[PDB]
Amino acid sequence: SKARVEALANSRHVLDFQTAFDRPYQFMALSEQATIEWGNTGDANPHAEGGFVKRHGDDSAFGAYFGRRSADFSEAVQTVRDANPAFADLMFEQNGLNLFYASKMGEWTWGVTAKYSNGKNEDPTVGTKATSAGVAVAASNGTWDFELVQGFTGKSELDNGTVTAEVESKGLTNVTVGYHMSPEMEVYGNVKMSKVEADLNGTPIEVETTSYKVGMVNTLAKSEEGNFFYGVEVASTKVKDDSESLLLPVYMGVEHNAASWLVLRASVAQNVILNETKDDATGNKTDEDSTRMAAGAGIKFGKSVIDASFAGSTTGVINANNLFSQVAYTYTF
Amino acid sequence: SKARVEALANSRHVLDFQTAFDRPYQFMALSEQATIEWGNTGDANPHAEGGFVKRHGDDSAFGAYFGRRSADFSEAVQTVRDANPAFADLMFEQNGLNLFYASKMGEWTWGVTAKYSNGKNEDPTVGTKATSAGVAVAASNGTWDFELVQGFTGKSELDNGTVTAEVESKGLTNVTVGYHMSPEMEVYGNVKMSKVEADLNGTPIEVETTSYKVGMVNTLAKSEEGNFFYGVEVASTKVKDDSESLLLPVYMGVEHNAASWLVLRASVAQNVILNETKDDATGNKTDEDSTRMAAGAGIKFGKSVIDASFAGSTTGVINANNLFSQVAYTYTF
Amino acid sequence: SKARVEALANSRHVLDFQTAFDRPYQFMALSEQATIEWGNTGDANPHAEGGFVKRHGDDSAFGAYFGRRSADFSEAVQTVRDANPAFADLMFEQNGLNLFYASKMGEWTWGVTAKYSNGKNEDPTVGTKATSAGVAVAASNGTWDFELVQGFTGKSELDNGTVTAEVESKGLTNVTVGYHMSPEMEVYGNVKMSKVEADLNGTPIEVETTSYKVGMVNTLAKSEEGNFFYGVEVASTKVKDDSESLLLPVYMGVEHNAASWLVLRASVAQNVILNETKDDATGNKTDEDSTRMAAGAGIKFGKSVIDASFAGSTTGVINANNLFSQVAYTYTF
Amino acid sequence: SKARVEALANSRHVLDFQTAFDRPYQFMALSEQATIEWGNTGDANPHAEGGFVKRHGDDSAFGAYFGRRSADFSEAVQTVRDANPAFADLMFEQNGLNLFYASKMGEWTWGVTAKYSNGKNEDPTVGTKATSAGVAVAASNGTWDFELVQGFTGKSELDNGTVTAEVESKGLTNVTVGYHMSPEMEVYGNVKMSKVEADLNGTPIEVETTSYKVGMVNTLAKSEEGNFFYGVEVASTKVKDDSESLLLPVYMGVEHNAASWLVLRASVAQNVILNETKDDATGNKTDEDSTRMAAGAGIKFGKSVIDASFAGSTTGVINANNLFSQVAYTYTF
Amino acid sequence: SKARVEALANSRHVLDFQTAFDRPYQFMALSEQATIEWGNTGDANPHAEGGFVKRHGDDSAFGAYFGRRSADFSEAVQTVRDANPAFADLMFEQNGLNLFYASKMGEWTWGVTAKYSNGKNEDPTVGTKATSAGVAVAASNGTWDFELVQGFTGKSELDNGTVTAEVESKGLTNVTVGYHMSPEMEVYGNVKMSKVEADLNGTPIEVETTSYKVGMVNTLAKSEEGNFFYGVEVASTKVKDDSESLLLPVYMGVEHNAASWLVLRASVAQNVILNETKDDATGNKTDEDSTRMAAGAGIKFGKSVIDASFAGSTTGVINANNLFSQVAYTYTF
Ligand SMILES: CCCCCCCCO[C@@H]1O[C@H](CO)[C@@H](O)[C@H](O)[C@H]1O
Ligand SMILES: CCCCCCCCO[C@@H]1O[C@H](CO)[C@@H](O)[C@H](O)[C@H]1O
Ligand SMILES: CCCCCCCCO[C@@H]1O[C@H](CO)[C@@H](O)[C@H](O)[C@H]1O
Ligand SMILES: CCCCCCCCO[C@@H]1O[C@H](CO)[C@@H](O)[C@H](O)[C@H]1O
Ligand SMILES: CCCCCCCCCCCCCCCC(=O)O
Ligand SMILES: CCCCCCCCCCCCCCCC(=O)O
Ligand SMILES: CCCCCCCCCCCCCCCC(=O)O
Ligand SMILES: CCCCCCCCCCCCCCCC(=O)O
Ligand SMILES: CCCCCCCCCCCCCCCC(=O)O
Ligand SMILES: CCCCCCCC
Ligand SMILES: CCCCCCCC
Ligand SMILES: CCCCCCCC
Ligand SMILES: CCCCCCCC
Ligand SMILES: CCCCCCCC
Ligand SMILES: CCCCCCCC
Ligand SMILES: CCCCCCCC
Ligand SMILES: CCCCCCCC
Ligand SMILES: CCCCCCCC
Ligand SMILES: CCCCCCCC
Repeated sequence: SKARVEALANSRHVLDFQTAFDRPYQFMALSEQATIEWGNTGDANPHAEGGFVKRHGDDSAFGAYFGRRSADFSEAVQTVRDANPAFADLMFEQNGLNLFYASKMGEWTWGVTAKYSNGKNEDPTVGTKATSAGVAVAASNGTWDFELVQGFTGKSELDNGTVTAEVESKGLTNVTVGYHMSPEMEVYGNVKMSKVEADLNGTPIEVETTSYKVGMVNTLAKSEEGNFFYGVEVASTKVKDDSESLLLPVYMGVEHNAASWLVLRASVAQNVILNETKDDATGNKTDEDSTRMAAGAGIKFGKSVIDASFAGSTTGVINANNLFSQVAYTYTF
Repeated sequence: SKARVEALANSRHVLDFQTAFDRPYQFMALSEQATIEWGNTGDANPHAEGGFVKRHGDDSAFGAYFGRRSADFSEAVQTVRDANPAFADLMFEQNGLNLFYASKMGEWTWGVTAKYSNGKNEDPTVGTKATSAGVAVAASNGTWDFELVQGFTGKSELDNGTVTAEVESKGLTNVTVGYHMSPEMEVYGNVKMSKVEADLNGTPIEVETTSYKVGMVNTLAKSEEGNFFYGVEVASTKVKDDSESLLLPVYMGVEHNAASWLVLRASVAQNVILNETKDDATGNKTDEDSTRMAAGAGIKFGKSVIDASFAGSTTGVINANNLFSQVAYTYTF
Repeated sequence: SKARVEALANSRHVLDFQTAFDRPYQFMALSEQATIEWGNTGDANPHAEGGFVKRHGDDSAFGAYFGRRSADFSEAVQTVRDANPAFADLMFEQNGLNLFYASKMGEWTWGVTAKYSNGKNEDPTVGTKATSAGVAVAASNGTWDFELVQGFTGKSELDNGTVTAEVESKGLTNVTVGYHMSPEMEVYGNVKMSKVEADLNGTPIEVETTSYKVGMVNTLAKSEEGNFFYGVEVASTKVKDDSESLLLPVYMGVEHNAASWLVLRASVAQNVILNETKDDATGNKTDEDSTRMAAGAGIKFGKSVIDASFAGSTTGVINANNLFSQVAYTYTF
Repeated sequence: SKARVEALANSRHVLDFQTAFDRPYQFMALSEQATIEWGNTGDANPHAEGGFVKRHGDDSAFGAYFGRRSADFSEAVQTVRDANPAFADLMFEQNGLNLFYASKMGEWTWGVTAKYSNGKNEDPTVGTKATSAGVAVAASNGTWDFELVQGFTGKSELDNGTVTAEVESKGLTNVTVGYHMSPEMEVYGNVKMSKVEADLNGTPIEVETTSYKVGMVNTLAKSEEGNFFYGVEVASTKVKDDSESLLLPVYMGVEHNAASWLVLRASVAQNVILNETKDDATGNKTDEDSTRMAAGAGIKFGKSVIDASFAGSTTGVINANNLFSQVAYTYTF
Repeated sequence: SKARVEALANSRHVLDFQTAFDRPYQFMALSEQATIEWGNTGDANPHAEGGFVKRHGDDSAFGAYFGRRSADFSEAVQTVRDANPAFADLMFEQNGLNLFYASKMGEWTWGVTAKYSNGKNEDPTVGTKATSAGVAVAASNGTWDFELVQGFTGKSELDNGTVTAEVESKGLTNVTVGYHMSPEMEVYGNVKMSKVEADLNGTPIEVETTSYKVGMVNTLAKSEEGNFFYGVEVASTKVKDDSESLLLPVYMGVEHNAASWLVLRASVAQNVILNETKDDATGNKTDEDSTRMAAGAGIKFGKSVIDASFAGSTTGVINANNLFSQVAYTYTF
């Protein structure tokens, strides 16, 4: 679930339905299961999602998933929307669909995820259309992880007889390699590039981001009760003619099976030493407080698990108005 | 209960007091029971409802229910009311009454549900009259379902000193055939034709709707624990000289006995590939997000069960203000 | 408790401290107990109340009770108060007092309940005075029930230097006879007449109401777990030179011992076929939706029991701002 | 705790840290304990309080307590504060301190409580000073209770350079004698005389109240489950040249050990027959509804007990916004 | 955790991750653990914090901690911020880092805590820079405690082209000596000295504070369940040419293992006899109510512990809006 992965800091050691989309060999290690992210239709946060992963014989898995929206796509569209209130109708991805398949052939597991979305409102006063398509291919043997995420299409446009807007992807590539020395240690490198082009009612805009990350994650000698982990990552991010950040996030956390009905999840992070963002023009530096934490739970009823975030975590409260948020339901067959 | 059927995506595999009305042979399969939908008198959502089903012989069942309102009826009345604040007194069905009977004679079980409602307010500053009457007849032998739902009468009129308005069913027919190749699989076909004439203070309105549906719902090999299910339905709807939609809803869900006191219910759906509503005049297409989900619980105290929806399901939360809504109570003798 | 009798639809099969006032032989059948209705002093809904019933020998019972207000009295007083904001201080009964006694001679149990109240505020800007006095006499042998409720005095008057109002009872009789063919069935009939004169700042008013009720109540074989009941009653009410009503309420409900700590209560009722009120002046008829339900609970700690209503029953909701209302506390010795 | 004594209607039969201050022989009967009344610093209701009682030999006890304020002192200061917003800074007792000591010398237990308070704000725009001092001496032998409570100093004054105010005790004496015919019955009498003077920016005021109470309280035979009790008291109060009241409070209640973790407490009272207050000037009588109840719990964890009032009692609700108020914590060593 | 230390009156008898920073030998006595203080990034209260302590051989411990902010530093910044809204951006410490180490050398355990922080916003409209560095050195043999906390750097400054502001530490020294006659008694003394200089847009300011404290703290002979404690301390504080105070805080509390899943924490305090603050200029004295209390809880799931304050402690309530605040999560390996 999203709440689980978030409380676990999105760390690379985590195995989850939600991390498998972009690491599809993981679909082969997951238990057959159905999961539903609670939320609403349309422009809603959380947005309703859900799907399943099934085993097909001994050496492969497959499944489908409804409603998943790309982080990059939704960010771009929201930036346009926030630019001018006339762009309020610019679409997020409509009816997102994922298909995925994984197979273990001897010592290597490989997998593939396909992403497609498409929709339109041809009402003249709205006049919107959006499409996306992409793929993730990956393989692993326990020691080596190879992950490739490639966007094919990402476009959203608006034209209502008053204004016009559009935003489009001119390339999305995410490549990751991981090396696991032992079941407790992993090191990883990652390179990401996206090009986005927008036209807001005449005015063109471009954004090009390139980011390099090198990191390591450690876990403890496997406990039957507590997965404790810690990590360090160096992250270099260049927005063309905008800015450049060099960040050293240090993080740590735990997933603890605290009771027959309860999993507790918590983690904390801070950028240690390296926290600067520099302006390409002025060279002025922003270097501000970055300490952050996360907390959530799982309520276990055997095959049924209700995951959530502690809604009060950012304010330090557990109280009946601030209990669970980002709820998901997972049934493991 | 309503909340249970809704958390299970209204799938045809469900057997429930609330699914029995329009599939009256089901009344012969339910355990003798009394059920009450929490709510209020009058123009309230939820509206108070309640009834029972009792075994007559070893091969028949019968009972009565109070307060059921037709969905078609309430939609028509509410559309009219939304037309203009002058029509805010247009009545919904008053004092709904249902009687139903079911008998297993051979390998064929058959059943009948009669619905009637009638009310009026003759205060001159109000002056309103509403009536409805309908039947449902059905039979099944486990392999084949035949269900017919017939509207005989539906009329609501408003005549005060200032404005008039009326709305009236000119025919409501609903026919379903189902085939069960096994206990796990059903295919079903459904045809629905309805015509509605209304008068909004002189101006006349006419809406005619025909829909064709073909679908399949599968359940896993029956276990004492977790009823998982998925279905595919293709649905053509034609509103005369108005619009045409062709939708392919896909859904899955689970009913799990999570604890001796706890039933958990969840489901997710999306229109896959086919999601278009075309406007008749312009030919403009609407193709927008369809993802939706549902979550509910049953709290179990032996013969008493309290059913509910997770009120926070559309916003992803569970907390003191968003725990249980659409509550119902059922006593199984 | 009030919430218990309300959740059990006020049915005549109920034995409760709260149904005994107007059926005083019941005080012989109750267990020695002290009950308290949570509320406030003064013009508060709910109003603080409470009393006890104690055994004297094996053949008599007696007790006293504080705070009880007559339904008819408060209805009268509220009608006046609503007539105009200047009658806003017209009093309800002040410091209600009830005393009661019951004795079982041979096969007959008889009892009497005395009600008296009296209060005044002689502040010149308030200037109010209210008094009431009445009695209940009843006998029963298990098969026949004879109940007389007689009002002696009921007056409430207000005179500040600005306006005057007074309401006064000119007669209040209630006679009920019940017949029990078995412990599972009861038929009964009831005549009630009441006359009330009021003066609102000069305008005189008279209301005279006469009602006849014949009804039936059945329970299922006395069980040790679930007490299911249903009833039918036809009720004719005449308000002289105002209104006539003929109503056929049908109701049904359950009291279930759902756990060692929990009693669940629920009922639903509707006017079936007969639901008509006709203005005597115009002959205009009102015939509007009458479906209604009620839900409550008892939290059991051996000799302590906390009764309540599901505060969210009318909205279909159980959450943390809508849990228990109408709380009462009963200690059974 | 305050909530405990309050839920038991302040009955003379109760033994509690909070009743011992003015009945110091009780400090010898209490179990060594530490109690903390939850609250805030300053002009806060509830105000933080806390202290302890400790045994010395087998025949003596002593202890201290922080934060206690006199009801008469707070009544006086609040009345002045309410006379005029200019007097808003008039001080309640500051840093209240109690020392107490009890000893048993044969059949007689005796004890004394000393109360001191003192504080000032010499800021010229506040200019406040307040002081109090008093003693309680009492002795009991089981059959006979002698309690004397004597004020010594009671003064609060304000001089901010724009208005002056002061209020001052001219004598506070309160004498009680009780007789216990048995462990179940007590009759008691009480005389209280107080004289207060005040200056409200040059206007002088006096209040001499004198009161007589004779009462009786009964409990049932000692049972380790549910201590039931009732009482009646007649009380005559004369506020010299202002008002007179004659009041006959009748009350009953229960403390029930309802579970291993739960103590339930409830009581109801009403003035019966005698409920009159007469304004001395005009002779105008006020005689209004007096019914009132109270309810609380103890949550027990062996040596730890959290006491509270049911915050929803005056409105008859129990829900997660109206759960516990007037919380206190008590550790019995 | 902070809630734990606070509910325990911040007493010197408490051993906690939060009291070790300034008593680093304690890091040798703490069990290996990770802790997270729930909160947010940036100018937030509570502020996300967290870290760990780990053993390294049998005679040493080390670890690290993110997010901690000096109370003196935050006080200085906040006072400057309050002086003028033009200083709204004056930074608190950014990305606080703590490293600590401790070693048992025979009968002596010694430890060291290093604190460093640094951040900046070079946007010309913000123009802020902040830096801090400090050390704590301490050692103990179980009988003698020696603690030195020393501030090296402490500066925060703002220059946005419109206003300037800065605050700087010209010295921070904190020495404590403690003596333990037994495991139940401790006496201690403490001297603290600090000079802070500031410039608010050309207006200079200086604040030199010196304080002395001598205290005693006691616990009872160790139970396995209920740790009770009480202390007295006398504290003299002089702010050069501004103010002085002499205060005698007396206090008392308990940490009780109330259940396998619950720790209850409560204390209360008041300044007894000595409570005066003199204005150096006018010689005027302030001497106002000082009673205060604190209540918290630990929820225990074996190695996981969720600590909190009772959010409603200052108003005496436990309800669903006021349950737990200042939450922290601790995993003991
Ligand atoms: C417990 C002692 C830790 C000392 C760390 C000193 C490293 C200096 O690095 C600085 O880290 C901050 C963090 O953001 C940066 O802002 C500075 O530019 C660095 O020099
Ligand atoms: C990643 C799975 C690939 C599925 C691709 C299906 C191709 C077309 O998909 C549908 O196209 C229509 C056209 O509007 C959309 O409305 C549907 O939602 C799509 O599923
Ligand atoms: C399937 C049951 C049909 C039997 C009802 C026939 C006549 C009922 O008369 C009306 O009953 C309604 C309730 O639906 C009342 O509200 C009306 O007042 C009656 O006229
Ligand atoms: C339940 C019947 C018992 C009779 C009550 C005694 C009659 C006395 O009435 C009192 O009248 C005074 C005023 O004179 C009221 O203030 C009291 O509340 C009454 O009890
Ligand atoms: C509208 C322009 C914004 C940028 C859009 C980038 C392309 C988005 C499409 C994502 C496809 C790749 C995802 C692989 C599988 C998955 O993660 O679901
Ligand atoms: C105001 C009219 C609008 C159109 C509404 C037509 C529906 C009225 C007929 C009632 C249908 C009842 C079918 C019997 C079984 C059931 O209870 O569903
Ligand atoms: C304001 C005047 C309206 C008239 C109301 C009738 C007043 C009569 C009150 C006494 C009737 C109750 C006596 C029987 C015992 C009981 O029900 O407590
Ligand atoms: C402040 C203006 C006058 C108001 C009345 C003051 C009443 C006297 C206060 C002195 C304290 C008496 C309490 C001693 C009994 C005890 O030990 O609790
Ligand atoms: C800008 C305001 C100046 C405030 C001056 C006081 C802070 C300077 C010293 C930093 C704190 C060092 C604390 C060492 C041990 C610890 O508590 O972690
Ligand atoms: C198995 C857990 C025991 C009870 C824990 C309750 C936490 C609120
Ligand atoms: C069925 C074991 C206890 C479950 C408690 C869950 C409540 C959040
Ligand atoms: C089944 C052990 C106790 C569960 C406590 C649940 C508290 C929410
Ligand atoms: C009596 C077994 C536990 C039932 C718990 C229900 C609470 C929602
Ligand atoms: C016996 C387990 C019952 C737990 C109740 C859960 C409350 C929501
Ligand atoms: C199993 C002990 C009784 C539970 C009482 C709960 C009431 C809310
Ligand atoms: C199963 C023991 C009692 C559970 C009480 C549940 C009420 C929340
Ligand atoms: C193990 C503790 C018993 C239950 C305590 C419940 C308090 C609300
Ligand atoms: C029988 C164990 C305690 C039940 C506590 C329920 C509190 C709501
Ligand atoms: C598992 C023992 C009782 C738990 C009670 C929890 C109350 C919130």
